[PDB]
Amino acid sequence: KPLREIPGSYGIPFFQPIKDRLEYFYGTGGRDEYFRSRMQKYQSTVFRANMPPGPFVSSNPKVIVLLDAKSFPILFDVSKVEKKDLFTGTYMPSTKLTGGYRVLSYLDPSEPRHAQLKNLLFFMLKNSSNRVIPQFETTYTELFEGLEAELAKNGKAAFNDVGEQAAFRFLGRAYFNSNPEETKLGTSAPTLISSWVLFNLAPTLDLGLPWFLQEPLLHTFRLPAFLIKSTYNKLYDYFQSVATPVMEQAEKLGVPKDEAVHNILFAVCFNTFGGVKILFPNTLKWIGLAGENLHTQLAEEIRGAIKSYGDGNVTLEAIEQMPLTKSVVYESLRIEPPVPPQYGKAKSNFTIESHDATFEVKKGEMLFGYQPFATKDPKVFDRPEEYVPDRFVGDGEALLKYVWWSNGPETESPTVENKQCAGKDFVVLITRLFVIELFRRYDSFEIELGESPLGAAVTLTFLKRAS
Ligand code: HEM
Repeated sequence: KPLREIPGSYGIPFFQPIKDRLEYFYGTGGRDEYFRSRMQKYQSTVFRANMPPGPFVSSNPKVIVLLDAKSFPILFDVSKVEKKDLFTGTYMPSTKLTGGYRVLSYLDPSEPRHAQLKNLLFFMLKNSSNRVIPQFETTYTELFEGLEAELAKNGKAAFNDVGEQAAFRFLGRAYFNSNPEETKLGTSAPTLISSWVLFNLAPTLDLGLPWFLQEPLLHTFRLPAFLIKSTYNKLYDYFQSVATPVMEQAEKLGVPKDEAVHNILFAVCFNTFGGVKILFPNTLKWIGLAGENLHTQLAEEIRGAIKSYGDGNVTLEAIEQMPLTKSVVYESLRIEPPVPPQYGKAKSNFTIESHDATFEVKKGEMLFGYQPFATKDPKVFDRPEEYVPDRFVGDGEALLKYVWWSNGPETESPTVENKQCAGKDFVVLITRLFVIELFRRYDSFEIELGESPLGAAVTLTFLKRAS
């Protein structure tokens, strides 16, 4: 792995980053092709490039792109990369969109608030551990029934929307033992959230609209924050009134209730809901396309495990007896990371290596990793583009080191020192719970795919119940 200069060019200072983003958003093949073509052009998995949003929302679009399993890990090393205000890349949404505060996700570990706020969330998680499984069953059973009816009535049932409502209803129940639907919020939370998220991420979001529409009004200037305050406040009122026990733990940690509510709202709506809104449909899709053989093997493992080690109910002890289910969730997180982009700013001069070279990174340079390419490295995973259910079973566990959906090796856990997802254990558990409730109720099912900015819109067409 001989030392080499990083290939790639940032081009003319204002012209290039705009041209590059047009390619990124409208070029044939999408952002995937954007990265694959440069890879081919430079015969390298590491190269220089501009990234959106460009020219007005961002004052520095320059980055070093990482696409292989060997160089990517640098993004985890907080001793070498700073993780300040780069949660969303080369720009940061306005803090007016977050109560005037810089919430946890944007804080570098060297910031006192990072440890405080993260500990606050660890509290919120731990403090709900006994509601997770019970509330999940209740919430998702509701969802499934609803889907069965809709299906029985129209032959087809869209999953996304109603799944989002379930996700949010589930979170209020688990996190705060509250049903958001039994409040002013009704079933509109998924809509209020998406709306608020649009304002934050518009600069880098592809809504599938014509460039002559997206460029002038989504990709050049930040959207006026005052327009979304009405919406934001509705969410704020909910959390402020139902997160009392967490808000108090905050003050004990040294954080005012105000700043607590804003951070809580963010973690639940942005971090959690945002990730689940994507993770679940994707998991449902991969499973659905796996075939009947897998459906039977899963239904079989899960039911037997529940009955033999759960005594009729779902319990941690039982989940531990479902090796295929565990692998199935891990494969879904590997093949299609819910949140693909991770950034890191070099705190000093150091070197990194890809599979065939070494590169010098100079202090201040922005490192960027497109996870989907990194976790599909053929030199790590055989048949990387295929969904292999038992990939992580038995000896497969030796690879968990490479599943990076949480912005860290799956084998590691979030700490106040690192920037790994604070709810890592929670999402893996609730995802396993999703698969579980799915195969207790059904033996098999079929789906059809649509198109959207979430990747794939899933629609259920058949539901063979257990009975
Ligand atoms: C499947 C759903 C989820 C996915 C895919 C996901 C993904 C991620 C990723 C990729 C990061 C790293 C961002 C970066 O610095 O570049 C992150 C950070 C974080 N996530 Fe999640 N997350 C999920 C659910 C949750 C949940 C449910 C919580 C709630 C407690 C949570 C809390 C956090 C926090 C607090 C951070 C920042 C931690 C820090 O500042 O060190 N996440 N998440």
